[PDB]
Amino acid sequence: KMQYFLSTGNLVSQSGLDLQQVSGYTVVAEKINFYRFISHFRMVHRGSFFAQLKTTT
DNA sequence: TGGAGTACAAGTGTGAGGAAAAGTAGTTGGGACGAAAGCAGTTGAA
Repeated sequence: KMQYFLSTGNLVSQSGLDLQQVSGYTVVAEKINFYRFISHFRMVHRGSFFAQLKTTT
């Protein structure tokens, strides 16, 4: 079940964590060059809830 | 100066033992990209 989280990114939880989305939690570490690869690890994301908003604040 | 009993061995049927590497007997491990807008016929009660 932990592999299913890491294979899809879908968060199945009977509680619901304190988080506001249920998907996209894991990405593919690409190796097309090293700059692509090292910058997956310095990358941070605001949340997928904010990708659907029309406000640019 | 003949017979009555008799242990030592030559000699004859019954089954019972011996073994192994093939198979099979019960437990445990393990298999399984969507929280969009002004708007309209029906439809709320006045």
